[PDB]
Amino acid sequence: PVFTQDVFVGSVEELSAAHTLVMKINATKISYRIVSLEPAYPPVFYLNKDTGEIYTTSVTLDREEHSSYTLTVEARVKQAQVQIRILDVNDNIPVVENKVLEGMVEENQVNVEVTRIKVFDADEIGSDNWLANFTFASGNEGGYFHIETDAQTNEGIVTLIKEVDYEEMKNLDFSVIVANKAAFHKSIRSKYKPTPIPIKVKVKNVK
Amino acid sequence: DNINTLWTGVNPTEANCQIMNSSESNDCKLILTLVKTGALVTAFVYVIGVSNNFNMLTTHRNINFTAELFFDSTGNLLTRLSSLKTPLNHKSGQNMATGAITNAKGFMPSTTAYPFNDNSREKENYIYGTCYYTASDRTAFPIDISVMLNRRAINDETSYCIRITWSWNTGDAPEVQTSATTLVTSPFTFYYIREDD
Amino acid sequence: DNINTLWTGVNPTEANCQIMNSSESNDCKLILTLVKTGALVTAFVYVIGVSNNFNMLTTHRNINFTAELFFDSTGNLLTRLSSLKTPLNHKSGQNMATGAITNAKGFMPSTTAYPFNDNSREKENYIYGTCYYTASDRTAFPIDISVMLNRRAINDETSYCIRITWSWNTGDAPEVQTSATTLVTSPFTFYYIREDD
Amino acid sequence: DNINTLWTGVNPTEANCQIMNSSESNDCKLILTLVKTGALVTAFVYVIGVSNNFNMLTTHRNINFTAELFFDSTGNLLTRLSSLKTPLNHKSGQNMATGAITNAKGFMPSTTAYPFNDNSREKENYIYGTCYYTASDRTAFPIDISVMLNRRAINDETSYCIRITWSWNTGDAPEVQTSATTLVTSPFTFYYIREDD
Repeated sequence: PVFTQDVFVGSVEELSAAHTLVMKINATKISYRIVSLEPAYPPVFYLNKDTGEIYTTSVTLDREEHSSYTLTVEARVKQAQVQIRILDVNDNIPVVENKVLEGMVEENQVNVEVTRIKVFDADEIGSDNWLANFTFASGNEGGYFHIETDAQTNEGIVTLIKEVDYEEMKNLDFSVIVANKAAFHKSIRSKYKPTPIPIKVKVKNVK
Repeated sequence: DNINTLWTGVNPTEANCQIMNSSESNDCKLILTLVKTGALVTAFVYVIGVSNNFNMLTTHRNINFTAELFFDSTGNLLTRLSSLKTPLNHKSGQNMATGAITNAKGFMPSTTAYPFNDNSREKENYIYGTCYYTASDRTAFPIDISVMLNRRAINDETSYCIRITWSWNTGDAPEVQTSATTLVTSPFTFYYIREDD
Repeated sequence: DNINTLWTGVNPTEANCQIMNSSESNDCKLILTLVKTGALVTAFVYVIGVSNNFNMLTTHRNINFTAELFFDSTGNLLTRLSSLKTPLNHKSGQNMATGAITNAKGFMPSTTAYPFNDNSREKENYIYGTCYYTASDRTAFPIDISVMLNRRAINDETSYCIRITWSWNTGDAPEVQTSATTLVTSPFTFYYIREDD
Repeated sequence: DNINTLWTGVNPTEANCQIMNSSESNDCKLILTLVKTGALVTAFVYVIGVSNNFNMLTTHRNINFTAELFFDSTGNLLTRLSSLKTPLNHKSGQNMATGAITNAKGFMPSTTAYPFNDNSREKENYIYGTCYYTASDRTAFPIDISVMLNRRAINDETSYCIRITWSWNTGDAPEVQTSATTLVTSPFTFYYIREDD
C-alpha cells in the first residue's frame, strides 16, 4: 500500500471517553499495525488493523502527564509518522501558593499595588484553563481594592484606587476565592470547594 | 399483580405537588412509587420542575426543599395538608388506575418500627441518602436526601407521615440564568418496614 | 405471602444479639429482614443499642463491631455461634410467625455465586455500603458497612456465613458522654444472589 | 415464579461480553440480573475480569469502560451490537432457563419514563451509583457508575438501551503491576420504571 501523507496530525481531548475516534490513517486488502509508540506507555491508543482509525482505549488519556504521543505505523515496508496532541481540559483546581498574605497599604494613596497572590494551576500554560479569575469573597464591599490577573505569572495583583484614612483605623482585611477563568470540567465540578484565602491590609500612618 | 403498586403515575400531564411555600399553585411533578416487597415497602421518588420559581433553584449554591406527605388511618393521601395534591393510586399501564383503594394501609410506614411521640426511639425514624442533579454541561451534583418517617403528627387526622427533604450546599452553582432549563433529581430509592395490612 | 420474608421481627422486647465480644449477655437489638425478590435476596439490617457498653461506642473515635450469622444445610440459624441468638422466622404482623420453617435455604446466599475457600474468586464475596448514625444534634454521621458472604466457614456444620461489620474512624466522635443516649443506625439495604430453594 | 428474572446466570463458564472493543474476543463476564418488582425493575450488575488486557486496568490511575445493551421491540438483546453476546433468560437454579422469552418487554425501560430523542426530558435518563473494588490489601476502592437509559438509538432495530459506564480517577492506582490478579467489581443495584408487558 501507499500512504497518502508522511506526517499525519490529529488531536483528542484530555479525559476522553473510551472508543473516541481520535483520527484516521489513510493509505491505498490493507492491513495496519503500530510499529512503535513514544513514550510507549500507557497503551492509550488502538489501531483498527482493518479500517485504520485510531481510537482511544479504556486507559483514559492524561495531558499533564504526557503532552503528545508519537506513533510510528505501517500499512500492508514504508513507515509513517503520526503526532497526536492531547487537548487540555480544565481538570485541575488552582491552589494558592502564597500563604502569609499581609498587605501594606500607604495612607491616602490611589492606583497603587497592595500585594501579590501567587497561584499554581497544573493546566496548560496560557490557556483559559490556567489563568486565575479572582473574586472578592469579603472585605472589599466598600470598593477600595481592585484585583487583576497577571497572565504572565498567573498572579493576582491587588491594588488600591481609593484614598484611605489611617486614623480611621479602617479594617481593610479581606479574603478572596480563586477559580480559573474558564468553567471547571465536569470531573471536578461538584468537587470544587471554594475555601477562601484571607489577606491582611496594613496602613502606613502618613504624618 | 397491579394491586401491589401505589404511585403518582409516570410524568403526569400537569404539575401535581407544591413544594415551595411561596408557590400559589403546583410548582413541580412529584413521581413517587411505593411497592410491597415482603415485610418492606420500596419507595422510589423524584421531582421534575415545572414552575419557573422552582426550576430557578438550580442557580443557587445552597438550596433545600421538602415534600411532606400525610395519610389518614386508611392510607389515603390527605391532599389538603400534604405536598402532593393528587391522590395516589394503583398501576394501570403507565398511569394511575382510576378507582377506589382499600389496601392502602399496607404501604404506610409501620407505626411500631416508626412510633409517634417517643423521644427515646427518635433516632430510628430517620433515613438518609443521596441523589444527583445532572447539569447542562453533564456534571453530577450530589443532593443530600433526609427522609423522616412517622415520628411527629401535626394534626389529629394525621396517622402516617413521610417528609423527604432534598438539599445541597456546593461550590459552584449547577446552572446559570441562561443555561438553567429544569430541576430533575436523579431517582432516590429507600426502604421502610411497612404497617400491617 | 408471608412465606417470602425471613426476619427477626420488628423491635423485640429484649436484646436479641451479642455483637460486642466483651458483653456477657444480649447487648443490643439486631433487626435483620430478608425478602425474596425473584432471583435475589434483599437484606435490610440495622442495630439498636441496649447495653451501656454498646451505647457508649458513639463516644469513641475508632470503632468497628461485627455481627456474624451462620447457617447449616437447612438454612436454620446456628445460634450457638451466630451473634444473633434468636432464630429468624417468617412475618406475622409485626412479629415472628412462630412455627416450622422449611424453605430457609431459599433465603441463604448462593455458594456458586459466593464460593467457600477459593482464592481466585475471593473478590466476589465482598459487598460494601454506608449507613448513617443520627446524632443528638440532628446531624448524620457516616458509618461504613462491609459485608462478607460465605468465603470462610469455621466448622463442619456451617454452610452459609454472613458477616456484617459496622465501622467508623474519624477525628471527632459523633457524640459526647453527656449527649450519647443510644447507638442506632439507619437501615442498611443490600442485595445478594440467593441459593436455590 | 422464575419468570420474574432475566439474568446472565451465576459465574458463566466462559466470558460472555466483549467490554473492550480492542479485544479480539470476549474479555470479561458481565453478571447482570433484572427482577420485576411491581412497577419497577431492579437491575443488579457487576463485572469479572478474564483477559489480561482487561485485568491490567487495575494498575492505571484513570480508567473508564462502558457495557452497552440494546434491546429490540420484543425485549430480546441484540447480541451483534451489545457488549454482552449471550441472550438473557429466566432463572433456573443458578443457570439460564433455555427457552423462548415473550415477557422481556416488561424488563425494559419505559419509553414514557425514559424518552428517545427528547431534549426537554433529557436529564431523566441519568442514574448514578458507586461500586467498590476489593484491593489486594483488603481495602475498598470506589468506582463511579453512570447508567443511561434509552436517550439515543444507534440503528433502526434499537428499541431500548442501557449503558453502564464504570470509571475511576484518582492519584494512586488501586494496585501495582505485580499485585494485580483480576478486576472484579462489587455489585451495583439500581432501579427503573418498566414498560407495559
